[PDB]
Amino acid sequence: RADMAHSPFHKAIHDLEDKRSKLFPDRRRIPGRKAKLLLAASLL
Amino acid sequence: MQNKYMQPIQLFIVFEKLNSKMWISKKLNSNHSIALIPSNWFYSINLFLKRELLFSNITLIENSAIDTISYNLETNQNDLDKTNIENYFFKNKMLVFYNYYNYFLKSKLTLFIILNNLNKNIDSIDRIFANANWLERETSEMYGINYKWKIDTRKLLLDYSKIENPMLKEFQSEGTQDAFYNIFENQVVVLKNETVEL
Amino acid sequence: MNHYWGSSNTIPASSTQNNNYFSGGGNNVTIRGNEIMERLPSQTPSQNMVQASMKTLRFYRKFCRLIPFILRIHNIGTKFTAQQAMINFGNYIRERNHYRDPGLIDHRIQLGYELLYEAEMHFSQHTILMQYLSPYNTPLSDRGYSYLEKVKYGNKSKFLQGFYKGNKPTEF
Amino acid sequence: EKEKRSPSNNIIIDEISNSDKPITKENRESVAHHVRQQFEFFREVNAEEVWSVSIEEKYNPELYIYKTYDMAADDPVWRQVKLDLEWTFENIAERRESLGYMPTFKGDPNFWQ
Amino acid sequence: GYIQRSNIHEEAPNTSVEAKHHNKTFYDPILDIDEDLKDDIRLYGRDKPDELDFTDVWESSYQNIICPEYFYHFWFCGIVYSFEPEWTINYPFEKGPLSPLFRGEHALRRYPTGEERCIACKLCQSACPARAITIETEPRPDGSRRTVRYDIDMTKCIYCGFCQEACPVDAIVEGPNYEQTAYLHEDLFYDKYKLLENGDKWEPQIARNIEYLINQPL
Amino acid sequence: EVPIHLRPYNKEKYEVPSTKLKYSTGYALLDVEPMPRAKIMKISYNILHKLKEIPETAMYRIYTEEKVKYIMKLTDEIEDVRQLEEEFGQDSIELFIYSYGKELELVEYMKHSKPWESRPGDEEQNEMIRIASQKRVYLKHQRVDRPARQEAAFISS
Amino acid sequence: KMRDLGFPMEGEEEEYIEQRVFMREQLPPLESEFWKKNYDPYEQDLFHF
Amino acid sequence: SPAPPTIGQVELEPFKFNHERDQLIYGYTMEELYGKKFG
Amino acid sequence: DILEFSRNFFTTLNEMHNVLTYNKIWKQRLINIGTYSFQTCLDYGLTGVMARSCGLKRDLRLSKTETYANYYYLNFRSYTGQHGDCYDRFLIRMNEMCESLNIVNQSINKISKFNNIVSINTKKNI
Ligand SMILES: CCCCCCCCCCCCCCCCCC(=O)OC[C@H](COP(=O)([O-])OCC(O)COP(=O)([O-])OC[C@@H](COC(=O)CCCCCCCCCCCCCCCCC)OC(=O)CCCCCCCCCCCCCCCCC)OC(=O)CCCCCCCCCCCCCCCCC
Ligand code: SF4
Ligand code: SF4
Repeated sequence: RADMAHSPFHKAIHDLEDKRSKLFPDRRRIPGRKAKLLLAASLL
Repeated sequence: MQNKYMQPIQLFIVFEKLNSKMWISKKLNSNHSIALIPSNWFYSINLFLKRELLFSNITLIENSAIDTISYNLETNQNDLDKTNIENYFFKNKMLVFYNYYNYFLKSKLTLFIILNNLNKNIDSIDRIFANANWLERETSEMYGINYKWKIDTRKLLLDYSKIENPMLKEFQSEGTQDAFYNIFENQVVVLKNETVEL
Repeated sequence: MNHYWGSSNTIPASSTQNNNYFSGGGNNVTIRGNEIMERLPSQTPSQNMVQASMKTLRFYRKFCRLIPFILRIHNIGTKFTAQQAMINFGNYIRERNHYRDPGLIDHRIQLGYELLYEAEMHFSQHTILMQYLSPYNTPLSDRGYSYLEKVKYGNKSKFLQGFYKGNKPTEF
Repeated sequence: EKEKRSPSNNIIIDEISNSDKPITKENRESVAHHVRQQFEFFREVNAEEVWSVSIEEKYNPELYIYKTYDMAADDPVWRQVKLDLEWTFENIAERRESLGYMPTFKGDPNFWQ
Repeated sequence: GYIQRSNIHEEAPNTSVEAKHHNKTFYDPILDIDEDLKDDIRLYGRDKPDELDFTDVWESSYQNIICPEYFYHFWFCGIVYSFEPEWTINYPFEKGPLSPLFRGEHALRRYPTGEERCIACKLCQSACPARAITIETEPRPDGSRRTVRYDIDMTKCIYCGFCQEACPVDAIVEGPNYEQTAYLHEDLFYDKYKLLENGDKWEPQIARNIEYLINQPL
Repeated sequence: EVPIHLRPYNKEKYEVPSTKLKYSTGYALLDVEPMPRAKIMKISYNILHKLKEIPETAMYRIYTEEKVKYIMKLTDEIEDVRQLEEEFGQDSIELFIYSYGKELELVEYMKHSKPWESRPGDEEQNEMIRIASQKRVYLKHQRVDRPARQEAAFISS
Repeated sequence: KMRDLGFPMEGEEEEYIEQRVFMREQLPPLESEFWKKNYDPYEQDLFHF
Repeated sequence: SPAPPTIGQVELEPFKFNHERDQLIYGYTMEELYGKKFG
Repeated sequence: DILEFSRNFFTTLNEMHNVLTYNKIWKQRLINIGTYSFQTCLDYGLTGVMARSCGLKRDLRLSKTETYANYYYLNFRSYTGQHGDCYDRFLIRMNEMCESLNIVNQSINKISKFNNIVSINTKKNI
């Protein structure tokens, strides 16, 4: 079943590390990082 | 029909003075059941449906009418059997049908009501099912059913300052009048109809 | 009363008052009300031709009370006088006076009220709605009529008049 | 003898289900039996559904959360859809390049002799 | 008709590494961070968490004090999307993609000998949903079954294609012409003259399309 | 020993805190009930109390009483909320509670409608049903024999 | 009276007012209300006047 | 027969406000009844 | 060509999503506007996206007795919201557009010959 992992229907499964890294983000958003940076920078 | 199905016999168990006439066909969905309901009990039956436990989760999907007076079997006339629903069309002036869907029972329930009085009187249920308002307005205007105790009887989908029931089999598709522009009156007017016959 | 005809649906006479400092009143019979008509409940069923006739008379009374406002807004006063329009609609009702079915009469009264409301609210056009008010056999008052047919066929039967007029194009 | 059914029996005909147990006012146990049957149907009809109802889904909700610029990235399935599409395109391109040419239909006026 | 099923549940595909069809990169730890946000009553309803945290304070301050819309969206759309080539097709000097199945302007064809392919069977007239085709036929002096009047009301006709589908000899064909704008309503009352002229003018392309259409079943 | 439908409402038995509740109902603006068993019991007892206005022989009353008895017995037997939900379909218990609460209002509607009595139009409905079941034949298929010669009559004298 | 009817009583709850004042449907009329002998508007009986 | 327990129109409602919830949860706590809510 | 369109449709979805989904003005315009419960959904016969925005979980394609095409034998997902407002409806429409790509991909794969004859000697496709 395509909606679940490791389904036989999936075809692009071998050696997709580089392709996935290029296509999708490699970063996670910290909740208050932008807020703290912008506010402190604005005050100073 | 490889599903779990049960007849909606609750209505006729509760309304103990009514006789049951129910159908299911492969022409319909597996969970679809038709029944005959008298007009004088239609309103009370809808009251029971709208607030019974298992019928509480019921929505009025559709409502319309059929001009059964001019209904004739054009082919396979002899194959008709006394159990077929078509037997109730003959000689009856109108047949108004409602269709509901119930979520608890995952079922579809259609009710057929035969109108034999010439004025086509029947109690409205738009006070029980809100969406029935415009459905009944359309049915009344297009077929001339005189709904009683209806929230709003004003026409819906018909032209202004005109009275007619086009969906009746007597009416002609070309209509009875055409709207043109009159220079003498400098405005749109309506006059008698002349059309093209293929 | 929560209805289009309710006594509280009047148009205020002032921004800060209703027609007076010691009283509250407004006109809603000879003109359209303040709030639009959101719902028009069906006429309560009439079990008797007496009730049906009363409904017809009350509807005609409302139409007569409203006709001058309709004429003024639609600019059709020249075509016919208020009384002429009343008499023409009376003839319209007379043609239907043979009804003897209370349910049909109730349905007709509902339709009449609906069309009257449309005329009040300008939903209909004057040329489209004047067909009900037009005289049955009298010329329109805003036009010059032609009496050529009457002069030609004076003191002749309607059959002969129709025979000479014809009822089909002669080209084909 | 004549109508082939007992006077107590309420069933004129039951082609729908051929039920042999009538529901009548006199036999009050018929009402209880019908109620039990109705609740049995209410349970079983919902049980047989594949997507409409699921107690497991009710007690373990699965949500889709918009958290990145690419809405496909938020779902593992949609990322795989993108990858499969690109894989199919690459496979088609490889096959065609290996073949080296493409046959095509050429109009011929002599077809209309 | 229906089928019987014994196992309602569609079990998940095997997750073992040794088994074939195993995708080692299906799940990304950086991206699949749903579990962190899954337990949030705000997502499930109107209620609020028991204990609010300063993260909400920082997020609200960022959203309100420094309105990020006018910068985030302005950049992402105005500055970036403007770098894509225009999608416009210069109609006067270029045409959009069409297909041989395109239904444009009706026309009447002829055999290669010059004889009309139209025999007055009226199948097209009957199939015309809009009653836009009028046909009257009289025997020709040589004896051929040929129409004397074949009119198509282009204003009354819906370009469905039923006429060419029902034609048994490919007489009436809805050729590819679509630039048939008319200034007078009478110019849209196509007659047999107009249809035959259209067929004579557009036979090459119509024949080219018909070749491919006929060869497809083969 | 006493029937559940005759026993007085037992607040202590039912109105107790319950763990393992759903985090959300899955429907918008449908909060989670903390005491589904208590709500079902209260609704059932109120419905039974209000049914006494309907005649005892009424099939509506019989049907409603049997349904309420079945629901109460099942709820008393099954303390686990998840098991109770599995029995009552497989949807949220809150939706079932909301649907069940409407019978309190339905009781008065049915009392006024009086489904156990006969309306005047039942005879007309029966006539319509009877006529709808008649055998029908067509003139086209009816045999017609050639009539015999008409005997010419002459006035006497 | 509003709290008895169930209206919002807090600022944060003011945003769901429509769900408690307007969304709730009105109970349909009892069928006994369709059987009244007469439907004329009520007026004081002027007997003895 | 025993008098049925009082049931108000508020209880039959699908969702509850603060004052409506307070009467029902009287003698208990929101965490105790509905469980702890995270964010 | 349909597969190529499906691949490129993610770009258009993301372009719209970037300017609409997270925009403060868009959220303030839609969120908590037009809110309605299941009962409204039920009373007025609301269906499809309008119904699913209430969480009714009503889809005719994934119904045992009401499926009408290959849908019942495809593994796709239908989405519902816990808030019955315009914002939830917009999100549902976007997700349904995205999931139509997956359904189309599955449908096209159902008529595809992925495997091929493999030579015994070389173990390569012929
Ligand atoms: C004269 C000619 C001029 C020609 C001009 C031509 C036009 C130029 C246009 C330029 C436009 C600006 C650039 C836009 C880039 C967009 C990139 C993008 O898509 O990502 C967005 C990105 C965030 O999105 P994302 O990273 O995808 O988010 C996902 C993350 O996973 C989420 O992760 P997270 O949320 O956890 O954190 C992510 C965060 C990263 O956060 C962090 O990592 C912060 C960590 C610190 C937290 C605070 C703690 C304290 C830290 C400091 C401590 C110091 C003391 C330490 C003491 C120690 C003691 C022991 O990302 C950010 O940085 C967001 C902050 C936004 C800043 C806004 C920048 C406005 C630029 C305006 C430019 C205007 C130019 C006008 C024209 C020129 C002048 C006239 O935001 C940016 O980075 C914005 C750009 C920042 C500047 C980089 C470029 C600088 C150079 C610009 C040169 C311009 C050309 C001309 C120069 C002059 C030539 C002569
Ligand atoms: S295109 Fe369709 S509607 Fe138009 S003439 Fe041909 S068959 Fe008739
Ligand atoms: S165009 Fe074709 S279908 Fe129409 S009359 Fe001629 S031969 Fe028959």
